[PDB]
Amino acid sequence: STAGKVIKCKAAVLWEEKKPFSIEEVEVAPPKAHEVRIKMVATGICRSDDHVVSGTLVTPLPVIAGHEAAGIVESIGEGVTTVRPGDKVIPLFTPQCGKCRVCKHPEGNFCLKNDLSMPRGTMQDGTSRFTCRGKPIHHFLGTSTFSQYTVVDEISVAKIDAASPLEKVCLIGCGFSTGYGSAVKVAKVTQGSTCAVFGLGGVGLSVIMGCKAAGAARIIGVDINKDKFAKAKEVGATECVNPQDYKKPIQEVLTEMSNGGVDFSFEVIGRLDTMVTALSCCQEAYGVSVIVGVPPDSQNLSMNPMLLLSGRTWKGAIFGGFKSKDSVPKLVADFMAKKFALDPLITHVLPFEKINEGFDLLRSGESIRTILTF
Amino acid sequence: STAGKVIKCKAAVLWEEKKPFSIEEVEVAPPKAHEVRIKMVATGICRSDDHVVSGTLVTPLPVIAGHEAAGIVESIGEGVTTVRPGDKVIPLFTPQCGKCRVCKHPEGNFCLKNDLSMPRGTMQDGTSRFTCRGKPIHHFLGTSTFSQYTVVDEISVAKIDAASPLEKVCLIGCGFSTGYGSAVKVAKVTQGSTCAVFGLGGVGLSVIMGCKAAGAARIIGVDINKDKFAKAKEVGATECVNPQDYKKPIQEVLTEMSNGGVDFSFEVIGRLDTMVTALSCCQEAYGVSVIVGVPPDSQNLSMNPMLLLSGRTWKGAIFGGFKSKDSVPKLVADFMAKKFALDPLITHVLPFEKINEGFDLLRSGESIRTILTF
Ligand SMILES: Nc1ncnc2c1ncn2[C@@H]1O[C@H](COP(=O)(O)OP(=O)(O)OC[C@H]2O[C@@H](O)[C@H](O)[C@@H]2O)[C@@H](O)[C@H]1O
Ligand SMILES: Nc1ncnc2c1ncn2[C@@H]1O[C@H](COP(=O)(O)OP(=O)(O)OC[C@H]2O[C@@H](O)[C@H](O)[C@@H]2O)[C@@H](O)[C@H]1O
Ligand SMILES: [Zn+2]
Ligand SMILES: [Zn+2]
Ligand SMILES: [Zn+2]
Ligand SMILES: [Zn+2]
Repeated sequence: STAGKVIKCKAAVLWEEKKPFSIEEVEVAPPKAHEVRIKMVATGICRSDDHVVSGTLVTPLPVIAGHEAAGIVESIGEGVTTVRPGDKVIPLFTPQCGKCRVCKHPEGNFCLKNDLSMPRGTMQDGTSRFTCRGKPIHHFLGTSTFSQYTVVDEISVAKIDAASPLEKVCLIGCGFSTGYGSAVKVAKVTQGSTCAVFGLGGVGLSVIMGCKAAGAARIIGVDINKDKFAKAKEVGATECVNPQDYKKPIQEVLTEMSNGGVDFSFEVIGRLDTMVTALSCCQEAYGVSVIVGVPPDSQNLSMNPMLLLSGRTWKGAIFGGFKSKDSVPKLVADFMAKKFALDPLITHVLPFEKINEGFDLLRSGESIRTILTF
Repeated sequence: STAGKVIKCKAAVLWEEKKPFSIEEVEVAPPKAHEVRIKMVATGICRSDDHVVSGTLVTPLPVIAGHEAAGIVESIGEGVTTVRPGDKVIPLFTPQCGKCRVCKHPEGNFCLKNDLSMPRGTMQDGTSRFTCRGKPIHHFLGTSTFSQYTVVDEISVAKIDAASPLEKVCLIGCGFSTGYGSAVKVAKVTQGSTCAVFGLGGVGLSVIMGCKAAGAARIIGVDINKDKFAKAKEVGATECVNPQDYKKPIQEVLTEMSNGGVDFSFEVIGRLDTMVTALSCCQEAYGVSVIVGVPPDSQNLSMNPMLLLSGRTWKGAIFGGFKSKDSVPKLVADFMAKKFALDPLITHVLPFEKINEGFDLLRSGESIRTILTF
């Protein structure tokens, strides 16, 4: 029907920092070589999208944001082989080009073609496929999922099982994989181990599920909001601790409770102080602490390097350490085989045109995850 | 001859902080159960011994310091099985009790019976075996090797090959193993990789040798003293860089030279700023930076956690990550089989009674390592 033609559809456009998203009629050019055009079925609202709004995550404006989605391939440009029209897909904010020294490395996943480091707001060829009233609109992280239709480079899209439910599995595009991979791929949580998870929003819940899939014996959820504990326990936390209940510092409580420190700690709040507390509460000799997110305007933290010298390991990663194009389809296969449950993460579902309401829910802390549906 | 009796010999005693060592006549009690008395053959002067002098490394005084040595077993207390009189040995400042949760762990080596964390200056049973004119003298790290004879717990001593030359292999007790293990056990340097080593004193040379044994392709030595480069190249550095030669920051030079950052960086200066530079110069996606020493009075460092979020790993360790009682005898076997060379590390050899001269050489930077011989 619409292959090789411009498509007019609606998108949420951010014209300037600190303003609401405007629903606009936009033109979406046909995909050029190695590009795929996708019809969006559902998209998650993530913190990172809010950082674009606030000017924290610097990216050229005006922009169509959104990076956590699923959809259906509408058409493919010249020389696309990995996907076909009608295939279900997940766009990847971390590409997997397969060629660079990161993609060749057994451990790396932060592909050198990413648009995160020095953002240009373009496709890989350096132009945009979006216009609004003749004016070009930037892409975001080579995904731009706040549009009924989007164009993405083939290196940034993963084919998933034909029978997948898209309203759930869009979370595999960011929040779930980030948390789950942090435990299963970055930390390599072992059977029988003790884990502590600082922050019980969506990504901390996903870390907990990863710790549980890896066979942790004890998983201690830490959060200053007691309302988060009920869901943390439902997905696998064996205990929950609220640092405001104590007279002593939380790392001293966690070191007492785990008889000398936890095997794996995970920082998923994004706060400087809690990064350092998380490192300290892991066992001095062989503890691993993983930093799951960092706000993109963070200052320096302050840390005594003696924490590392006994044998601790501090690490970070993007997208849970997963090589994106390889892993996403296998995570979706595991969901289809019922190995984990995404529904506890989904607290609100809104139609796309209520995007600004979605962001309010995110800003206020009522939501674990809001999904927008098209 | 002297088994089961007190032995009168000479030791170097530190009576107060910031004063020279006094050579004193001391009494060395016979070993009680699971203790070994050793006749010292040679002992290294290490930085850590100077930190005791300066009051940086807090330990009870008066004390017999020294922890890097080799010697010959003079007698064994009740229930010692791992060693016999006449066996060549290396005392271990990191014990290996075999029982605790660290010794049971495949990765840990900082045994919970160490005397480094909360120092008591005693044997494991809580008393001393040294007196000077009726006054008790503390032990240091359960070793105290600045004495013609010392008593150490069996968990702190390793039996080595009978044919070993003790004047060389005493370095296996601290400096060499720390550097070499940092590359071979903590970083797990891989074949073909690029490594950067900040600091080309004794331990940095040992890191270089570890990188070379592991098959690194390029090993970049970094040091502000150009006189260190000649030996760094002799043991395996492929290139040497002096940061004072440049107008730009060293991590930017190292990132240019290695086409996007090194695989493994090692900080072996002990300085805060250079810890952070070392982390930054490793590849963002899969780089590993290892902190080899920390001065025991270090302040906090200041660091942007964004360095970790792309995929870098920061780690530290004591004694090169090696389980001490298992590893020392195999390192000595490798020396005996000619797999590495300790002689480039040994720049000065002094008789024990010139200990204060040894420390001057260490304080001035003339020495790579001074060995004291008895
Ligand atoms: N000092 C604190 N100690 C413990 N918990 C805290 C503290 N301050 C805030 N929190 C809790 O941290 C949690 C933050 O959760 P969300 O804001 O829902 O965030 P989520 O989508 O999970 O991710 C937050 C962001 O931080 C990054 O580490 C992570 O990758 C993500 O980008 C909340 O449950 C909040 O109560
Ligand atoms: N800013 C700098 N940049 C690079 N090199 C430096 C700098 N400042 C000092 N150095 C160099 O660092 C080296 C320190 O070497 P030594 O003092 O001989 O120390 P060594 O016995 O090898 O160990 C020093 C201590 O630091 C710890 O990391 C290590 O484990 C040991 O405890 C010297 O070669 C010195 O020139
Ligand atoms: Zn790549
Ligand atoms: Zn996200
Ligand atoms: Zn032990
Ligand atoms: Zn030492």
